[PDB]
Amino acid sequence: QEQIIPKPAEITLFTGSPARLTPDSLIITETQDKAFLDQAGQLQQMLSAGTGLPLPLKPAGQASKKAACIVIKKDPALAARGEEAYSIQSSPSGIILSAADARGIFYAGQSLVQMMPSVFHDRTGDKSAVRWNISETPFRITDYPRFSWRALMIDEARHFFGEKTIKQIIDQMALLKMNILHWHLTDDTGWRIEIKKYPRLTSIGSKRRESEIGTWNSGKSDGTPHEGFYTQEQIRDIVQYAARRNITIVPEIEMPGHASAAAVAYPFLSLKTPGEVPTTFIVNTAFDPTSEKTYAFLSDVLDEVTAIFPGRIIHIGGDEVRYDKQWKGVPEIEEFMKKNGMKSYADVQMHFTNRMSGIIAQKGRRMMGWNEIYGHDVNGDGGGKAGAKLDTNAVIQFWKGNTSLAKNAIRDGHDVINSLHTSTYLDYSYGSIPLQKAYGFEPVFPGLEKQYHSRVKGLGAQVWTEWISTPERLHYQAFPRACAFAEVGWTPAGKKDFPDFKKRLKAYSERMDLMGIKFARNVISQIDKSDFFNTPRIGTWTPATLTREEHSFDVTKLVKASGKHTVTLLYDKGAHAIEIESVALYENSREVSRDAHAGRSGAHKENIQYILNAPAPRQGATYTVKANFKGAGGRDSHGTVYFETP
Ligand SMILES: C[As](C)(=O)[O-]
Repeated sequence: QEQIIPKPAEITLFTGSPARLTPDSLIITETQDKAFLDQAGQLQQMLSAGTGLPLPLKPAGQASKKAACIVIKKDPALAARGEEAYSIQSSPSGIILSAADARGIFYAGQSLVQMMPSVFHDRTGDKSAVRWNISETPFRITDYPRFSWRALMIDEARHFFGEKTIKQIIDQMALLKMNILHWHLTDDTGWRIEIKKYPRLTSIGSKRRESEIGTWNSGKSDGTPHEGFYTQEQIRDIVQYAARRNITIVPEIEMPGHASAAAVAYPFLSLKTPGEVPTTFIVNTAFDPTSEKTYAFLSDVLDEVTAIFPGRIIHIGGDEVRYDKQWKGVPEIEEFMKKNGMKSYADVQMHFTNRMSGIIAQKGRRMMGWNEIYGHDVNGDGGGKAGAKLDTNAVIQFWKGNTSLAKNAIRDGHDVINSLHTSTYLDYSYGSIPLQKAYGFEPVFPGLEKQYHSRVKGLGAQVWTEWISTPERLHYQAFPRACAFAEVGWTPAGKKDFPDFKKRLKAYSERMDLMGIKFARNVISQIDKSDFFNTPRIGTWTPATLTREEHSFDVTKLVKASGKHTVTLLYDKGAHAIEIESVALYENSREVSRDAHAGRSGAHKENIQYILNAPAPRQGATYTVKANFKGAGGRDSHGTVYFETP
């Protein structure tokens, strides 16, 4: 009966009273595995800070009959479900958290939090009277992620936010069980990682004079300098902070496009280096792919990135190389292509990509990039198609194009993360990508044969920050759609349930409030038409039926037990809404229940749901829903009447 996001894989509920943590509760580890013992450490720290309860770490053994304890077990039975899987068994006897790997224990604790009162997150107030119940009944949860790659990307190149903000984001990701922080740290307007060998990357590339505002080509600027970067010490700190919360950081060093800041720092890197770090978001500089100094410089940068980022994957971008504006007609390019037998500029980038792929593999890492690296024309910049094949080991993040191109790459052996930008770009508005569209996202590309599904490792949702300058606006854009993507990445496809997710989002938004996340507040539509796809329809209204105020719909077959039934009068189309006065339930020819409140069902839906109390059914009787409504200012109105049971 709890509201964890993401919805877990398997839950079984039992009757009775729930487990409750009290001042007498203990945290007991029935294993001496150091990784499990560590998770007990921060679980204790985290739980006690939130609840105010002592929760002492006590030796494997005697718990008190006075209070349920938390018992941590290492159980290999969930090994086949992967290193993030866990189990929870909760009753007044005890709260058992089990996992094959220590990482599952951390996720078990995040689930535990979401089954307790949201006041847990409150930084103030007296909590000594809170009842720290674990949900409302005993239960057993077995949980594991559907996808191994559940990523959130934060663009700090366009606007820098810094350590405090990124850790607040990491906190949200952890609570939602998202496990990849994709860190977009370089681009045309900013370079945010200090490189010791090349100090100008930050001394120059991390500064710009002003920022375009509003939108692309707005003609508006803020006239305010913007600067900032991370030191290697700060990165090491954030890496550890995120890793303790089950998150691997994937750094992105943009190349060969999106490279203005790097070029202004060291102008030999580009054949068309700008005069200063761009102040608008429409300048896209490309590295020089024909020069040896380019690859040597980039390899040096990746050495220092390798040293401070432990993750196996290094993202090198590759998107949106403006071939026609950067390389076409340049003598270095044209001679290099003739010298190498290349017929198109996509051959140039493919040569760059495959050389960067080997440089990355020699450092013990694996490259990832946006799907332009696959070598097909994605943006229509005169690039053509690449004749040589992309390195099979390269990971592709698919953001743009017909998904048959993604499936081609998969069938060529590539692992693929689905980031189709018409669903996953959180910088877009809520009209462009509604909450419902984020939740409806399916990372497995349609029409991909089952034998290839294991190549789809997961998804990533992107917070690009051209138009985001404060943490509060970052939250407005990222949340709550990031909550939907967390569920897409974790919950089994067959357990997804958008109306249930919307209800759960209400409690989760209390946590976001107490945690300081300024999420968008009027974006959850209380009623979406798709919510009723599997709900009995008992009638319609048309212009013809709007000649009368009273309307009767048979529900005799649907009244099978006592209890509440919700009637929804849901506008479909037409110039006019209906105005609803009351809805009633009749047994035979006599009223047995009425909900009289004013409703209006049109483009806007105001109180269109009516609750009827059915008696235990009388055998042999009929039941009829009678609804009083009329056209609002006219009779051009079409709608559907739905009848829901408990
Ligand atoms: C053009 As973009 C994906 O860097 O906002």
